[PDB]
Amino acid sequence: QHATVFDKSIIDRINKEVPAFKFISVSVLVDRMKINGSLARIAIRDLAERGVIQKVDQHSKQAIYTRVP
Amino acid sequence: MATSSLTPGVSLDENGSIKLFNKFPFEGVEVKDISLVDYITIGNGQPLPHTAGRFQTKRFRKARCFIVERLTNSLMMNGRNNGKKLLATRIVKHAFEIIALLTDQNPLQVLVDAVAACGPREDSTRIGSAGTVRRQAVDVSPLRRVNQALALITIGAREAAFRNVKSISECLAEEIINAAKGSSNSYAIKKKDELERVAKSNR
Amino acid sequence: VHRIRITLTSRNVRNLEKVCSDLVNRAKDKQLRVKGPVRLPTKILKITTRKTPNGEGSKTWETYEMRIHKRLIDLHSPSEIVKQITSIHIEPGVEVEVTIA
Amino acid sequence: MQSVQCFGKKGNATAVAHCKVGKGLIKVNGAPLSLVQPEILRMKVYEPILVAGADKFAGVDIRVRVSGGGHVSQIYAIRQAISKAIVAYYQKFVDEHSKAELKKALITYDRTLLVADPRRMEPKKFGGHGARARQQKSYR
Amino acid sequence: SLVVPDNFQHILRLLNTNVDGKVKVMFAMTQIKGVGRRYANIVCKKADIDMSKRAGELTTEELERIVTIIQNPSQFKIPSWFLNRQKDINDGKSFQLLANNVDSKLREDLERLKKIQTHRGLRHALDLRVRGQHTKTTGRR
Amino acid sequence: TFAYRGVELEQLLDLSAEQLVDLFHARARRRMLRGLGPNASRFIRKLRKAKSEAPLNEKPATVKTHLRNMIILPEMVGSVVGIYNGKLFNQVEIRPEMIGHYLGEFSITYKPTKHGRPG
Amino acid sequence: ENVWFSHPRKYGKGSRQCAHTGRRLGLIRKYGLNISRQSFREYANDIGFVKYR
RNA sequence: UAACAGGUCUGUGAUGCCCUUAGAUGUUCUGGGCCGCACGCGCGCUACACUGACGGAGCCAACGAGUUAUCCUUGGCCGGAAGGUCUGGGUAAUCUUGUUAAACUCCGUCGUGCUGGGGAUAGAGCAUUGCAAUUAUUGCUCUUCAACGAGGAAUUCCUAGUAAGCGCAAGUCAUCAGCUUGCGUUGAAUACGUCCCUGCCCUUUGUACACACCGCCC
Ligand SMILES: [Zn+2]
Repeated sequence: QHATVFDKSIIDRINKEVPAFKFISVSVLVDRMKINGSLARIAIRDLAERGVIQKVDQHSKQAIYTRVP
Repeated sequence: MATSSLTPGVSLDENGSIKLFNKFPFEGVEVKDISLVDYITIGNGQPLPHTAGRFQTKRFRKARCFIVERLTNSLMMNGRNNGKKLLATRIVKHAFEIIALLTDQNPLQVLVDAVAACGPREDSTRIGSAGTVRRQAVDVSPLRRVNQALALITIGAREAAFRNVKSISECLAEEIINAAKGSSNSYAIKKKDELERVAKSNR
Repeated sequence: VHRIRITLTSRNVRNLEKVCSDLVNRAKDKQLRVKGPVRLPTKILKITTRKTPNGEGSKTWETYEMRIHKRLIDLHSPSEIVKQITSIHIEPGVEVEVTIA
Repeated sequence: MQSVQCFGKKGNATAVAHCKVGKGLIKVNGAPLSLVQPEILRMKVYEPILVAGADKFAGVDIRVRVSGGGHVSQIYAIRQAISKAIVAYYQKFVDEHSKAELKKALITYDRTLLVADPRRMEPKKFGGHGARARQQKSYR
Repeated sequence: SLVVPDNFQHILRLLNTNVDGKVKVMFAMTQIKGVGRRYANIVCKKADIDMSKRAGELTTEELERIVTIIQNPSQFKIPSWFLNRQKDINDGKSFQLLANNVDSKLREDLERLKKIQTHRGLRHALDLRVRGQHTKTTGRR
Repeated sequence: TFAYRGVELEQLLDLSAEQLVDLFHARARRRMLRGLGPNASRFIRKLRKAKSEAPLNEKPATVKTHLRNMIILPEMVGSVVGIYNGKLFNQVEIRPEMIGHYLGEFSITYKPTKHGRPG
Repeated sequence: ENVWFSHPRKYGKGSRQCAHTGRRLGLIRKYGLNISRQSFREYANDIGFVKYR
């Protein structure tokens, strides 16, 4: 099972854990943490306007993102 | 130079770079594992894996087919998807770019090394005709080696991604990278070892 | 002012061609804007039926074909020449019809 | 004047072109070559353009209409139509040796661009839905 | 995009049924008997509540207004052609089906069709299909 | 006082025809919308004879016919009719509770179920 | 002049048939043929249905 | 070429023979039916999920059919596209029709759990076709919305636009395709071998078989 309680920890964790890896998508974040799917793409969309992640090629199922360098 | 049409410079730069792959170089990749030359068209550069041509008219016409195209053809399994080449091409493209993102070397080189390492060397055919119905150790041809490697990789990817969150492209990429090197975590390599050990046992 | 359109529908290729040749030759004997033959797409009717009178036997289906060929001809002939050529163009197996207006 | 015409087919698909002298303006049914109905089937249309470059195409204006067939049939038809239109233009209006080198270069790197592709589906025979596939026999 | 430190109060009893706490509202409302998919979507849209938030962050006012709208659909400009029951046998009006009432409506319809002793009634008593289906090969075990 | 739509039985006995045809299932109301006793008007009149002849009993003197494909109606209800299920004129005892359904939906023509299982 | 003897019809069976047939099973009304399959097989060549293929 | 003791005397005013013919094994009108089930066997269909489902949007084919009283359909308008409205195109590669299909693709959700994959199954109203739809023609608005979580032993088809998957046209029709015949799209692996299992042809050989090994015989 995957937790979905917004206990103020997930948002801070993902914001400080994005630089750990380069490829960010629903398939890898499920392995990374117990994410139920909604926050999986909501967090990525909310971090898109920030300069942390750079887009490469977006698709309906998934979108490709890379780190700052 | 440009015309009224947009004509993006990516295509022009690709033509200047001796028509490399979609996002990977073509000049500088060759089969390094011995005993599998003259049967994989690594040098035949094609912008897309798909090629609607004749691949079964001759006895050995299959040897000149693109290795990526043959793998897309192997991925055509599961008659639910028998005939959906666009899905297979997208999955292969996503797997290849994920491999490039993971490791810097050419994903085609990863692919060639994976199929070469997976390809069985010693098999065991059945004598039949009742009696002791035993089996004898027999070697196999390079073309059948590629066929076994392609089938084992595809069936392993389907089994791994049959029921899981991970995508088919990701599972295929994981299988290819795990088969290109020796890590003992590849289902295709396990079947390779199993076929070898049973062949030596009945030899 | 008075354009005569005649039909050249039939199934026998030889006899429809002979009728068409006869009227074209007459249209060239007397100049009437020398409009030549016009060919229309073949209307072929395909029907598939069985061969066995009963239900016993293998699944065998027979397909029959029925095709007809149409041609149209436009002429500027007067009434007397039109009635004359129709009188001489009496042939078996050829159906003709003239539309005035 | 300097203009030719040609066509291209891949079975139940047709694409007839009309070459002309110009300074580009290359389009495929209103939309340019860049914008087509599919996205993963773009390099197939781009196959003969990159081999000879765009400098040779800077002196030609061609708009090709496509009608019939599936998506893969249409993209093969349009790329065949533009390729044959270009070689027809360069056969009739520049040196024969230049045409020989262009045709040979296209032949060496040819995804059946120039040569016709006689691919057809065999007629369905009675006894089963498919031409060769048949209903299973209960054998008992 | 939304406030993370929000309020959560697990599940609550509703119409003698349990609505899931940490579950998307579309999924949670299907747990209520008599609710489908388009019905759940339209009643929530007419209730005017944010779709992104799940059922675990709702408040008392929003919960009460949503259920009251469901209790009285036709009064809140909900079209009557969608309603499952129109021109009820007993009520004579397009009454809305619920969860607790359908827990006894099925047996009420069974007694309605059995007391008057139809051919459909004996089919229901004998546990056979009522429509003109076939059971020579199918309808077994 | 309640047969199909909560309207009282006495009211149905002389209600408006349009209202009666409008308070039914679409199938059961299109049935009377497009067909109102084809050649069965004589059957309706014959039942009126039975009602006049024997009003003392809940079921008047038995009257036979050979048609049931119409639903029951309040002005014809409350009688016993002989309907040929194939070898027997079944007594049907029409009741006003189920106004709006045919007679075959309530009677038996073929052997329904249970495999028979004789002894 | 006969009542309840021959019921008039306008649709369904009892409305169309052949001159010497009308079994209503294995009969085609295509192109207004209104003939049985066996009769069509017997006289296919005369009408013009020739097995070209 | 001959072989089946094969099917059709319920296609056939094609027919020999047996039987019946008035209380007709003759014609005909109504109701029940061929579809009625505690099961065994078939040919096809549905999903067993992210390769899917839902939702928007760009759009790419062929073969075929249709009114002389009475079929194929366009256009403005009303609607719960299920219908009906009026002028109307069509006796026809001139009108449906250019049968702008499906599959596919751009984007968002369902996140992996027999759940929004799958609609077995039960109920209430909305219309056309048909003396009229119970034993719900057919679809429609819905709700209840289950088994099944790639299926053992056996068995069937298949060598290139082949299987597989998808859709469309016609047949039967007053209405009803899950069937059949054709078309087109997407589109593979596997062999260019053998008589080893399973059969067919030829030659030699043996025979106590010849309705011919499902034989003869103690
Ligand atoms: Zn017949």
